[PDB]
Formats: sequence, structure tokens, C-alpha cells
Amino acid sequence: LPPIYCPLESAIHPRVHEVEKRAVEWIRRSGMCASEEERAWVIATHSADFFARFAPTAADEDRLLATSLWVYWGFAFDDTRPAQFNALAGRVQRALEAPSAEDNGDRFVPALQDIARRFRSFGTPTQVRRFVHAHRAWLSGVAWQIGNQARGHMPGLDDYLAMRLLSAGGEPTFAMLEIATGAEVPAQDLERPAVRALTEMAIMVAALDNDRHSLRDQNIYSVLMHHRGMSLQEAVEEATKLRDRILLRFLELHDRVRPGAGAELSTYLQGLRHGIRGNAEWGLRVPPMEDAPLTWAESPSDSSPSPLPGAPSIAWWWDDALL
Amino acid sequence: DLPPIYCPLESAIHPRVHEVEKRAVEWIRRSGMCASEEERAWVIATHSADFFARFAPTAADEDRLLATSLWVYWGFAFDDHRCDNGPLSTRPAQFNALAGRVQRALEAPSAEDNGDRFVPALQDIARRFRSFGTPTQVRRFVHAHRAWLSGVAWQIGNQARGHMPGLDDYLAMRLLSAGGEPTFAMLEIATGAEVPAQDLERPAVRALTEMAIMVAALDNDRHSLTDQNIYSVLMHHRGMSLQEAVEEATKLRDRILLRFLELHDRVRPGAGAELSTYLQGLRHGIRGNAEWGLRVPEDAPLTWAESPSDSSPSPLPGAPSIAWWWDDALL
Repeated sequence: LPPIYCPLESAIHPRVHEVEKRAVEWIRRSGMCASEEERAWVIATHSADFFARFAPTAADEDRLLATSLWVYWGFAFDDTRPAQFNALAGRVQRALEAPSAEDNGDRFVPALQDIARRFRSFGTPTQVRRFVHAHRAWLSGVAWQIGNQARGHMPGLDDYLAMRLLSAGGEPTFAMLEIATGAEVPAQDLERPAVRALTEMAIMVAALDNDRHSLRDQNIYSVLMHHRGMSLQEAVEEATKLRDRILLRFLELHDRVRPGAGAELSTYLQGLRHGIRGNAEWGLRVPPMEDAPLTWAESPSDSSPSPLPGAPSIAWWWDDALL
Repeated sequence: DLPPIYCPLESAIHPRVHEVEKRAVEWIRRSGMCASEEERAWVIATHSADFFARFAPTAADEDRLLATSLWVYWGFAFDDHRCDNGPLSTRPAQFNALAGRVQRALEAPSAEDNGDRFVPALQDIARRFRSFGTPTQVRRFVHAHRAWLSGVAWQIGNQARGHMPGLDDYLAMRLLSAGGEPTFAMLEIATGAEVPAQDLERPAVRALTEMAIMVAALDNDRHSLTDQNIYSVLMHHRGMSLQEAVEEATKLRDRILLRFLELHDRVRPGAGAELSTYLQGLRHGIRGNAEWGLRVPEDAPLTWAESPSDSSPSPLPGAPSIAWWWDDALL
């Protein structure tokens, strides 16, 4: 219902149409897709359009292609019992780390291994490891979510935000910014608690915007309705206040970190901001992407600068002493 | 009929092992980690300070060796009560949530235990790592720790199904579930030695780390002898006797150790100071793992093999997912 607060820069790679056409060929040829139907469903994610918003000035079209390919892959892979999923997640992650691993007729492994090959031809081994760790974090997230669903466990707010941080694919998505842009962010700059908090907050805002984008299971609305006793409308309102509050804290902490930041950390931070907006805008415009004018909230629904009560796993985002 | 371990590597133990052991035993009593005197005594009997004092035997700061040894105690305890025998040990759906909560607590100091006695203990370990290590070094441990839990989740998935993995899946799984990734990721935190990312993430050094982890995991399978281990894996997939399996396992573990040694000798000369200390750690830990395994209930002369049981310098047959360790062009 309520329009999205997102006062962040919107931009899209000028070569997005050229990257999309190469991506559509890669998808047709990959083996990822059994039937013509499934090729069309993956194409209809408009994943080039999504990631071209994340890295809108990427110098090398081929690096933007490679990173865009993983987004298609993630959507195809996400479209299994916990016991078999823990093994699949293990085998798929091994294939990302081990170029010698063999497919064993799993349709998703050669495809992932083709993306990994392209990442290893552009990226420093350091940037590839950052992606690998991000990819395992996402898989852990998915495993947690598949486990909760199989058991009929509706998690509380704390567990739900912890899990969604990972299961919504934001860690591997933001971990591709560097691979798309080129220059390596120094470990000292990327692993700073303040920058880790910016990354997780960008991820969390993108995940809650994706919860919103699918209202029409385990999402913020069911979690709040089950564990607080809310109507749907009361939960939509609470979810928005909560998300808007994480985003204010992101803007606050970004304005403290940005001034001192080196070239590469500065680029990465512009990426978080582009990605938050890009994800929101992509989710508004996706069914030929819709191009009718969009309305954006001028103001946050909740302007508190305090931690979310009921979500202690994210409270540390507000603890400047810790950062 | 189980043959001696081939391990021609430096055996060394920290001169202050007994002082660190004593502080570790005090911490284990205060930790709330152990439900009963019986479980305190079981954790103490892992001699985890003896174990990790062999991995960083010249660690300048005893507080760094202590913090590091604590996680080894914690891991043994967590694994015994939550991974290997807990109602979670065949309940993958529940383990996935626990893995998520425990891993979040390691990453987020603000996180709350929600009744899990393992969580406050790990958070104190993490607090020590954050006080000593760079945020980069702590991120390496955190990533390693998640890798380990992913492997345990795969193993518990297998158990629930009664699925006995083949060699390839078993090696890949056990690379993670034996806890070698977080164990070796604490080397740097014990020595103080921040290893530049360009040096640690080199494919060649990643291969050396994985091989050290793989040899120590196969040595643990040997120390611990339906159960998922290399002997059941070969018995099930190759229709071997236990005796033929024991000999097959020794062959393929020795052949991995020989590749570790060949690659180490090509990597070591070029290495800077911090990577050099890290590689000495891989070697000390392989040996430390094997010797701690043979001595843990102590001082009687050990016998080691003089020769590897197999010395093919080619990838292990039936294990494609590790064949890249022998690819010098990738490495």
C-alpha cells in the first residue's frame, strides 16, 4: 500500500540493453533451463536491468554481464526437503570454490561454474573469495528458511531479520559490486564494522522492499501478524516504520563514513546506495520494464534514531562505540 | 590392523601450554557452556589447549593462545551436544535454524542467547578475538566458522536420510564438517601475524589450507576407529572389507599429504614473513592434529611410517572436487 521512502540516486548502466541481449543468449545455451517455458520465466526476471542499476558505470560490459548472469542463476536456482537441500547447498557451493568439481547431471552446477570461470578471469582471488563467502551465507539463509517451512516454525522478528539478511540474496549481490566496477576494495576498508553495518543495512532494506514487492509465507507481514496479533494493514504499517528506520540509520552512518573513505570504498558505498534504490525501483517497474512515473515517499514513516526493539541481532548497527 | 601415520613434519608445543590449559579450565567452569560436572570434565578431557598449543607453538601473547584454545574447547562441546548426538543430529530442519542463530551471535555482539548455553560462551570467545585481531582476521574466522556449520548441516542431512555419500561428496563435506577451516583460520589470531589478503587468498595457499584440513580430517577418521567416515564410505561404495578400506584410506590420505608437501616447497621460498608463519602453522597443525590424536587419553614413544603408502603425484581417483589441488596452472 504505502509508497517507498528512498531518497537515493537512481541510475542504470547505459549499455543495459546490450548486456541483457548477451545474457538472454547465455540463458538459452546454459542447460540451467529444461523447457522453453522456464527460459522465458528466467528472462522475465529482467536481471540485467536489476544489476545495471547496481553498477551503472561499470567500465567493462563483460564484468557487468558476468555479475548479471549470477542474478539470473539465483532466481532460476531459487525456483527440496531440508535434508537433501543441505547436501545440494554443499555440492553447489563446492562447485563455486572447486573448478574441477563435476556436475553429476545437476543442471545448476555447470552454469554456476561458467559464472565462477568469468569471475576468476576478471576478479582478484580476494574479490572471488568475498563472493564465495557471501554465496555460502545466502545458502545458509535459504537452508534456515526451508527448515522453518518444513517444520511449520514461524520465526519471531529477531530470527526473521537474521535469516532474511541471508536468504534474500543481498550478501552475494553486493559482493559483486567490486567484480563489476574493477578496483579491489582494501580488506581494511571493506571489513570495518561501520562498513559491514552499512552493507547489512543496505541488504536488510532491500530484503524488506522485496517482502513488500510480493504481498500481492515467511515475510515480515506474517511474522508480525503471528507474533504481535496485528491485522494485515497494521503489519504493513509496522513493517514500513521498521524498514524506514533501518534506512535512516543507513543514511546517518553513511554520512559519517563517506567523507574519510578512499577511492574504492567510496565507489562500493555508491554501489550500496545505487542497489537499495535500484532494487526498490526494479521491483516497482517489473512485470519490457514499465516506465510510467513512480511516486516516492518524501519522508520516513518513523524517524526514531533508536535500535528496533525486538531485534537485538541488528541493535549493534546503532552502537557507534562498537563501530 | 591399522598402520602407522606418515607425518614427516615439525612437532612442537607452546612452552606455556600448562599455564594456558589452567586458564582454559577456569573459563570452562565459568562459561555456563557445561550443564553438569560430568560435561565440564568431558570438555576438559579433550585437552584442547594441548591441541592448539601445537598449531601456534611460538605465539608471543598467551591471551591470544588462550582465546583461540577456548574455541577448540567450545567446538568439541558444541559438536558433542548439538551436531553429533543432539536430537538435532538427525533433524536437519532444526539444525539449520540453530546454525543460523549461533553464526549470527558470532557476527553480532548485540545478539541474545534465547536460552542456548553455547551462545554466551561463543560471544565471549568473539569478544576476545575482536580485542586482539583486526576486523579482517575476525571476518576470516567468521567465514570459516560458517563453512564448518554448512558441512555439519550436510552431514546431518545425510544421517537423517541414511545416505552414505560417495568419496567425492564425503571429501567435500568432511573438508567442512571436521572443523578444520575455523581451526586453521585462528593461526593468525594466535600469532598476531596479519597475513595480507593477496597472500592468504592466492589459489596455491587456499589449496595448501584445504589439503592441511583434508589430512587432519582423515587423521581424525583414523583416530575415531552407518557412521559417515572414510572407512564406511569405501566399504559402501567399493564393497571393501574394513581391512581393505583401512589400506585404501591410508593410501589416499598419504597421496594428499605428498601433494601438500610438493606445493608447500614451491610456495615457501617466495613467501613474505606473515604467509611464512601461516604455512609453518599449516605444517605444525597437520602434525599437531595427528600427535594429539595418538596421545589424548600421553608420553610413551610413538611410531610413525617412514614412507608414504602411495606416492602417485596425480589427483585422487573418484574425487574430482579436489583434483584442482594438482593443477599448477590454476595455482
